[PDB]
Amino acid sequence: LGRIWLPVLIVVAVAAGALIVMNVRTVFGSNPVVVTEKTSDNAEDFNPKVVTYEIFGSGSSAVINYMD
Amino acid sequence: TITRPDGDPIEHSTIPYTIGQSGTTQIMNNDYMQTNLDNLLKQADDLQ
Repeated sequence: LGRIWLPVLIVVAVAAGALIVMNVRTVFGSNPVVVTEKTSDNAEDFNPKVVTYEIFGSGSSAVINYMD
Repeated sequence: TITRPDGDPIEHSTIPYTIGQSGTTQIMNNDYMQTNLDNLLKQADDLQ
């Protein structure tokens, strides 16, 4: 391999250098924005508790104030 | 846990919530106080 050893080793070295270049070149940057995760709850109406107000008396009418 | 049953804090459980709801009862009584003030005016007329 007197006339084969040189070009093969040259190609091997060039491939190694290209691989190193490709790997490290992309590491820079790659983190421009930060996006926080979202964890919401299911907004549904199943078995809602029911509150009832009742006003009654011997009078005809009344004035009523209440808290919703 | 028991204080966060669904993973979020229980509603109406902060101290500022208690503070911010302190004046609703006075607002509820407003009509009955206004009626008393009108009665005071009419009583002054009756005195006249």
